[PDB]
Amino acid sequence: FDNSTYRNLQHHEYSTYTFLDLNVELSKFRMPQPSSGRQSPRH
Amino acid sequence: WSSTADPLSNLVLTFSTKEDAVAFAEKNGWSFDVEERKVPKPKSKSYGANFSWNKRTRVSTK
Repeated sequence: FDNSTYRNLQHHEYSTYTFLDLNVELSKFRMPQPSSGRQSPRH
Repeated sequence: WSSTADPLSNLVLTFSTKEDAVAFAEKNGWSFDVEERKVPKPKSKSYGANFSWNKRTRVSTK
């Protein structure tokens, strides 16, 4: 154990698409979305 | 300029009720046409309806 170093260095390796790649990866973990019964409020 | 020959072109009378105007016209010998008062009907306003979950009343902009 030690309080010497810094444990948040990983965000040094983040690119322009990292957030959306993570969203794509999590896409398969979700549950089916609820539906309002329309395709759009203008349908 | 704009010229007229009738002396009643500017005559407008104010009355509290329709019956008063009808009585005045009748006693003065004028034949008249009466139009019923038009009143806007009460309306149902809902600010929340601007953000409906499944209705068409949800607004796309504010």
